[PDB]
Amino acid sequence: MEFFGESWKKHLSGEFGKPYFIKLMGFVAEERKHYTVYPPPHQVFTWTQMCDIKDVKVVILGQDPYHGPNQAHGLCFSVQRPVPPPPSLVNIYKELSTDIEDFVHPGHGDLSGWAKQGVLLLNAVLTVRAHQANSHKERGWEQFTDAVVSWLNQNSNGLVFLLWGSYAQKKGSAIDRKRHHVLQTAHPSPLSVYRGFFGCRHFSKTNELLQKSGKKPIDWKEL
Repeated sequence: MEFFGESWKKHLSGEFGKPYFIKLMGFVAEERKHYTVYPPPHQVFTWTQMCDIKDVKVVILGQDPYHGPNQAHGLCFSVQRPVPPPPSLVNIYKELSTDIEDFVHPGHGDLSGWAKQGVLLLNAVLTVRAHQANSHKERGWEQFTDAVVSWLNQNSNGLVFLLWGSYAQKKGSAIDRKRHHVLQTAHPSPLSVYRGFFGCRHFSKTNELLQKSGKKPIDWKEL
Protein backbone atom coordinates (compact mmCIF):
# COMPACT_ATOMS: atom_id res chain seq x y z
CA MET A 1 0.00 0.00 0.00
CA GLU A 2 1.18 3.52 -0.86
CA PHE A 3 0.28 6.80 0.85
CA PHE A 4 0.46 4.83 4.10
CA GLY A 5 2.60 6.18 6.95
CA GLU A 6 5.69 4.08 7.58
CA SER A 7 5.39 3.87 11.38
CA TRP A 8 1.90 2.46 10.95
CA LYS A 9 2.84 0.12 8.10
CA LYS A 10 5.58 -1.35 10.30
CA HIS A 11 2.91 -2.64 12.70
CA LEU A 12 -0.13 -3.08 10.47
CA SER A 13 1.30 -4.34 7.18
CA GLY A 14 0.40 -7.87 8.25
CA GLU A 15 -3.18 -7.07 7.23
CA PHE A 16 -2.23 -6.38 3.61
CA GLY A 17 -1.44 -10.03 2.94
CA LYS A 18 -4.58 -11.48 4.55
CA PRO A 19 -7.33 -12.75 2.15
CA TYR A 20 -10.04 -10.35 3.35
CA PHE A 21 -7.79 -7.35 2.64
CA ILE A 22 -6.59 -8.68 -0.70
CA LYS A 23 -10.18 -9.21 -1.83
CA LEU A 24 -11.01 -5.76 -0.48
CA MET A 25 -8.37 -3.95 -2.55
CA GLY A 26 -9.62 -5.82 -5.62
CA PHE A 27 -13.21 -4.70 -5.04
CA VAL A 28 -12.08 -1.12 -4.51
CA ALA A 29 -9.81 -1.28 -7.57
CA GLU A 30 -12.74 -2.56 -9.64
CA GLU A 31 -15.05 0.17 -8.32
CA ARG A 32 -12.64 2.96 -9.22
CA LYS A 33 -12.55 1.63 -12.78
CA HIS A 34 -16.29 2.06 -13.22
CA TYR A 35 -17.16 4.94 -10.88
CA THR A 36 -15.75 7.79 -8.84
CA VAL A 37 -14.59 6.61 -5.43
CA TYR A 38 -13.97 8.81 -2.40
CA PRO A 39 -11.54 9.61 -1.02
CA PRO A 40 -9.06 9.50 -3.90
CA PRO A 41 -6.32 6.86 -3.41
CA HIS A 42 -3.73 9.25 -1.93
CA GLN A 43 -6.11 10.22 0.89
CA VAL A 44 -7.61 6.86 1.94
CA PHE A 45 -5.03 6.58 4.72
CA THR A 46 -4.54 10.25 5.67
CA TRP A 47 -4.94 9.16 9.31
CA THR A 48 -1.66 7.25 9.05
CA GLN A 49 0.14 10.22 7.48
CA MET A 50 -0.47 12.99 10.02
CA CYS A 51 1.51 11.51 12.90
CA ASP A 52 3.61 8.57 14.05
CA ILE A 53 1.50 5.71 15.41
CA LYS A 54 3.39 6.10 18.72
CA ASP A 55 1.99 9.61 19.19
CA VAL A 56 -1.66 8.54 19.03
CA LYS A 57 -3.34 9.72 22.23
CA VAL A 58 -7.01 10.10 21.30
CA VAL A 59 -9.27 8.01 19.07
CA ILE A 60 -12.53 9.22 17.53
CA LEU A 61 -14.46 6.54 15.65
CA GLY A 62 -16.56 7.40 12.61
CA GLN A 63 -18.58 5.32 10.16
CA ASP A 64 -18.55 6.09 6.41
CA PRO A 65 -16.60 8.77 4.47
CA TYR A 66 -18.45 11.75 2.98
CA HIS A 67 -19.63 10.93 -0.55
CA GLY A 68 -19.61 14.42 -2.04
CA PRO A 69 -16.95 15.99 -4.33
CA ASN A 70 -13.83 17.00 -2.40
CA GLN A 71 -15.41 16.38 1.01
CA ALA A 72 -13.81 13.20 2.39
CA HIS A 73 -10.03 13.11 2.70
CA GLY A 74 -9.18 10.34 5.14
CA LEU A 75 -10.32 11.66 8.51
CA CYS A 76 -13.73 11.21 10.13
CA PHE A 77 -15.77 14.42 10.66
CA SER A 78 -13.36 16.41 8.49
CA VAL A 79 -13.91 18.18 5.16
CA GLN A 80 -11.43 20.06 2.99
CA ARG A 81 -11.64 23.73 2.08
CA PRO A 82 -13.70 25.37 0.83
CA VAL A 83 -16.25 22.75 1.89
CA PRO A 84 -18.09 24.15 4.92
CA PRO A 85 -18.24 22.16 8.16
CA PRO A 86 -21.19 19.73 7.96
CA PRO A 87 -24.01 19.90 10.57
CA SER A 88 -22.21 17.42 12.83
CA LEU A 89 -18.94 19.38 12.81
CA VAL A 90 -20.64 22.69 13.54
CA ASN A 91 -22.10 21.06 16.67
CA ILE A 92 -18.65 19.75 17.55
CA TYR A 93 -17.28 23.30 17.26
CA LYS A 94 -20.26 24.55 19.30
CA GLU A 95 -19.47 22.19 22.19
CA LEU A 96 -15.82 23.27 22.00
CA SER A 97 -16.79 26.95 22.23
CA THR A 98 -18.17 26.33 25.72
CA ASP A 99 -15.92 23.47 26.85
CA ILE A 100 -12.48 24.85 25.87
CA GLU A 101 -11.94 28.48 26.85
CA ASP A 102 -9.44 29.36 24.12
CA PHE A 103 -11.09 27.50 21.23
CA VAL A 104 -11.85 29.53 18.10
CA HIS A 105 -13.92 28.49 15.07
CA PRO A 106 -11.41 28.48 12.17
CA GLY A 107 -14.14 28.81 9.56
CA HIS A 108 -13.05 25.60 7.85
CA GLY A 109 -13.78 21.97 8.70
CA ASP A 110 -10.28 20.53 8.14
CA LEU A 111 -9.25 18.59 11.23
CA SER A 112 -5.67 17.88 10.14
CA GLY A 113 -4.47 19.95 13.09
CA TRP A 114 -5.88 17.36 15.49
CA ALA A 115 -4.58 14.39 13.55
CA LYS A 116 -1.12 16.00 13.73
CA GLN A 117 -1.31 16.04 17.52
CA GLY A 118 -2.18 12.38 17.84
CA VAL A 119 -5.94 12.43 17.39
CA LEU A 120 -6.84 9.40 15.30
CA LEU A 121 -9.89 10.39 13.24
CA LEU A 122 -10.72 6.87 12.07
CA ASN A 123 -13.73 5.88 9.97
CA ALA A 124 -14.84 2.22 10.08
CA VAL A 125 -15.28 2.13 6.29
CA LEU A 126 -12.52 3.94 4.35
CA THR A 127 -13.99 4.37 0.87
CA VAL A 128 -17.43 4.97 -0.61
CA ARG A 129 -18.89 5.15 -4.11
CA ALA A 130 -19.67 8.71 -5.23
CA HIS A 131 -23.07 9.99 -4.01
CA GLN A 132 -23.94 6.55 -2.58
CA ALA A 133 -23.64 6.43 1.21
CA ASN A 134 -22.59 3.12 2.79
CA SER A 135 -21.92 1.69 -0.68
CA HIS A 136 -18.65 0.05 0.44
CA LYS A 137 -19.85 -1.38 3.75
CA GLU A 138 -19.27 -5.04 4.60
CA ARG A 139 -16.56 -5.41 1.92
CA GLY A 140 -13.55 -5.74 4.21
CA TRP A 141 -12.89 -2.29 5.69
CA GLU A 142 -14.57 -3.06 9.03
CA GLN A 143 -12.32 -6.09 9.53
CA PHE A 144 -9.36 -3.82 8.89
CA THR A 145 -10.44 -0.94 11.10
CA ASP A 146 -11.39 -3.43 13.85
CA ALA A 147 -7.89 -4.89 13.45
CA VAL A 148 -6.47 -1.39 13.89
CA VAL A 149 -8.69 -0.63 16.90
CA SER A 150 -7.67 -3.97 18.43
CA TRP A 151 -3.93 -3.40 17.90
CA LEU A 152 -4.15 -0.02 19.66
CA ASN A 153 -6.24 -1.61 22.42
CA GLN A 154 -3.73 -4.40 23.17
CA ASN A 155 -0.59 -2.35 22.48
CA SER A 156 -1.14 1.18 23.76
CA ASN A 157 -1.72 2.55 27.27
CA GLY A 158 -3.92 5.35 28.57
CA LEU A 159 -5.57 6.28 25.27
CA VAL A 160 -8.78 8.24 25.31
CA PHE A 161 -11.48 6.82 23.05
CA LEU A 162 -14.35 9.15 22.14
CA LEU A 163 -17.41 7.11 21.13
CA TRP A 164 -20.22 9.26 19.73
CA GLY A 165 -23.38 7.55 18.54
CA SER A 166 -24.56 3.97 18.21
CA TYR A 167 -22.21 2.76 15.48
CA ALA A 168 -19.07 3.95 17.26
CA GLN A 169 -20.13 2.73 20.70
CA LYS A 170 -20.72 -0.71 19.22
CA LYS A 171 -17.35 -0.81 17.44
CA GLY A 172 -15.63 0.46 20.59
CA SER A 173 -17.46 -1.97 22.86
CA ALA A 174 -14.32 -4.11 23.16
CA ILE A 175 -11.97 -1.43 24.44
CA ASP A 176 -10.45 -2.25 27.83
CA ARG A 177 -12.00 0.36 30.15
CA LYS A 178 -9.22 -0.22 32.68
CA ARG A 179 -6.22 0.11 30.39
CA HIS A 180 -7.83 2.95 28.42
CA HIS A 181 -10.26 5.81 29.01
CA VAL A 182 -13.57 5.56 27.19
CA LEU A 183 -15.91 8.54 27.04
CA GLN A 184 -19.28 7.95 25.39
CA THR A 185 -22.18 10.17 24.38
CA ALA A 186 -24.75 10.94 21.66
CA HIS A 187 -23.70 11.55 18.07
CA PRO A 188 -23.07 15.31 17.43
CA SER A 189 -25.58 15.14 14.55
CA PRO A 190 -28.51 17.60 14.84
CA LEU A 191 -30.88 14.62 15.12
CA SER A 192 -29.27 13.42 18.35
CA VAL A 193 -26.95 16.20 19.61
CA TYR A 194 -29.55 17.27 22.20
CA ARG A 195 -29.49 13.83 23.79
CA GLY A 196 -26.16 14.44 25.50
CA PHE A 197 -23.36 15.58 23.19
CA PHE A 198 -24.00 19.23 24.06
CA GLY A 199 -22.54 19.36 27.55
CA CYS A 200 -20.46 16.17 27.33
CA ARG A 201 -17.31 18.31 27.65
CA HIS A 202 -15.27 15.46 26.14
CA PHE A 203 -12.45 17.75 24.98
CA SER A 204 -11.67 19.24 28.38
CA LYS A 205 -12.08 15.77 29.95
CA THR A 206 -9.74 14.16 27.40
CA ASN A 207 -7.05 16.68 28.28
CA GLU A 208 -7.53 16.32 32.03
CA LEU A 209 -7.10 12.55 31.56
CA LEU A 210 -4.16 12.72 29.16
CA GLN A 211 -2.38 15.22 31.40
CA LYS A 212 -2.97 13.16 34.56
CA SER A 213 -1.10 10.24 33.00
CA GLY A 214 1.86 12.40 32.00
CA LYS A 215 0.87 12.73 28.33
CA LYS A 216 0.70 15.84 26.16
CA PRO A 217 -2.82 17.31 26.07
CA ILE A 218 -4.55 18.16 22.80
CA ASP A 219 -4.52 21.87 21.90
CA TRP A 220 -7.96 21.78 20.29
CA LYS A 221 -7.70 25.34 18.95
CA GLU A 222 -4.70 24.36 16.83
CA LEU A 223 -6.35 23.76 13.46
